[PDB]
Amino acid sequence: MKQYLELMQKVLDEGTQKNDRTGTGTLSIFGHQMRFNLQDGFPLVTTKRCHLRSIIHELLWFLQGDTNIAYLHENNVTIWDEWADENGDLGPVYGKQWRAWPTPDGRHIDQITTVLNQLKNDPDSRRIIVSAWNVGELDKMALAPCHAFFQFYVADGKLSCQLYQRSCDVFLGLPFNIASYALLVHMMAQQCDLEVGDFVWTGGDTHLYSNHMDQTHLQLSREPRPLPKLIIKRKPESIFDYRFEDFEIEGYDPHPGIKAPVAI
Amino acid sequence: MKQYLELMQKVLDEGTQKNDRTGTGTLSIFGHQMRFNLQDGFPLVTTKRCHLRSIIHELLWFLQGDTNIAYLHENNVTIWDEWADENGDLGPVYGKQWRAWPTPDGRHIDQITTVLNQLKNDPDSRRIIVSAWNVGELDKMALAPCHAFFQFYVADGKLSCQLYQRSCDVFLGLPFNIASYALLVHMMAQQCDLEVGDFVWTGGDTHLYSNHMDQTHLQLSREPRPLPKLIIKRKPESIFDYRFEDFEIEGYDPHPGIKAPVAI
Ligand SMILES: C[C@H]1O[C@@H](n2ccc(=O)[nH]c2=O)C[C@@H]1O
Ligand SMILES: C[C@H]1O[C@@H](n2ccc(=O)[nH]c2=O)C[C@@H]1O
Repeated sequence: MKQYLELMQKVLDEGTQKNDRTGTGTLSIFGHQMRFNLQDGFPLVTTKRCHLRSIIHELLWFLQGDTNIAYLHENNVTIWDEWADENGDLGPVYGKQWRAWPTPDGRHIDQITTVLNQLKNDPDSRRIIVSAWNVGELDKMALAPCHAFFQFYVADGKLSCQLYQRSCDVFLGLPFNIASYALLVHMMAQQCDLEVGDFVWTGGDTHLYSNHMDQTHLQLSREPRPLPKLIIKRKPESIFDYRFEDFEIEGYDPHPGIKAPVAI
Repeated sequence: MKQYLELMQKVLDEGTQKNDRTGTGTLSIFGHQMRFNLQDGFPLVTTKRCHLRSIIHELLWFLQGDTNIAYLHENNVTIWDEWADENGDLGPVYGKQWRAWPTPDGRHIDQITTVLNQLKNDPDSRRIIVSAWNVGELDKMALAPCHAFFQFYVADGKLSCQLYQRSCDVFLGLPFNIASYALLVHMMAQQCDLEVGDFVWTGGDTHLYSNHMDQTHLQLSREPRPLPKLIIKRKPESIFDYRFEDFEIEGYDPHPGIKAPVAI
């Protein structure tokens, strides 16, 4: 995508040499924002082939409030293996905070039903936010939330959403984070009978690992391809009743996939 | 300021007509980001005179973890009167979340000392965040946090900071929110022996009230003036030991102040 290749370029020209946790060097910038009008097509990077089936399964797993790897394993989605313990537990990460934020007085707040309530009954609200940055539970999580906070917005029958991402690997992680959230805006919108608007991505420490330079130069050689179209084949009775098979991506013709190795 | 007058202009040309809580119309945009290099001068709007003494007193009140209006009243700072109850309580708003975030298991987390710890002992961290969006305490607060979340960043001896603001009145509220946070970056930096970097402002629903149009047209007539210089006269033994008198703004020559009325 134009906006993503423009960000790759900006990290190469402007990033400072910053290191990662006792490891790999990165070229890093702080504070970046991009906008994707979801009416123009689904924001899946076409300059390298991306596989959406793990993205869909991870999103539907978050909406169930699930913190264990079992569901993902039943579908042979293995993206969280690296963080899970011996029982498949990841601690109170995303799904638990989205669906059951624990209060000091023993309540569990379902921020996803709150947000639907607000989009339907109070759409002009400037408080339509779900947060996964629960400070009192960060020590028990396998990793602190990268996509920590997001806000919905409704104007002229269109639902927009801004994601704050505290940390971002532009090569490996970001194409996956944009598709996952753009998919959530389409599901939210379908349920509130609203059209899709913008997905605004805001990042904090936005970086490229040093051992992904050959791959970032190769991808910047490629011309972007027309963006695909997401079709949802069914309208579920609620946001918690979607299935893997309900989604189809139409017209996706990417360039070949590029591998990116990681240090250990 | 150039970046602020450019945002005022963008809300007038691009904002949609959106209403406020059972009230006033607004022209509104969603998702905006501005950058202020704090080495170029202190980001206090010069196209209208702004009074910094309430800003300083409110910031030092937040750092004490104070949720009652008494301190502000002792200094005849009256900006929070509208929200306080009969005893001067505002509920668990900002200061309480910054200094004593309550956990489910009875702890109180001091996010401001955590952040100093990280800037000194682990400055390359991508997790140096303080959050005031405590979902389980939002019902007891006088108002939900507008400046909800912020992240620090260190690269090349320079401390930067990004603020996420869910809601923003561009005329009345934003010049005050930029100065308050730019002042916190200078205090943090002094305490960690780092230089100042950038203040990146990110907003969510960024708006102009309809009954501030004459005033926004008047301010856009004015040419910006050279930015002032903040001098801190003393280095306190910690971030909690600053006093009103430690700060001076040097070289501030604004245009006259403009009044902005509010509906009730
Ligand atoms: C932890 C490293 O992986 C990155 N990362 C992790 C999770 C995610 O959703 N997106 C992302 O980009 C952040 C940092 O570069
Ligand atoms: C509640 C109204 O006042 C605005 N507001 C409030 C507090 C603050 O720090 N900044 C700000 O701009 C948000 C919205 O426009």
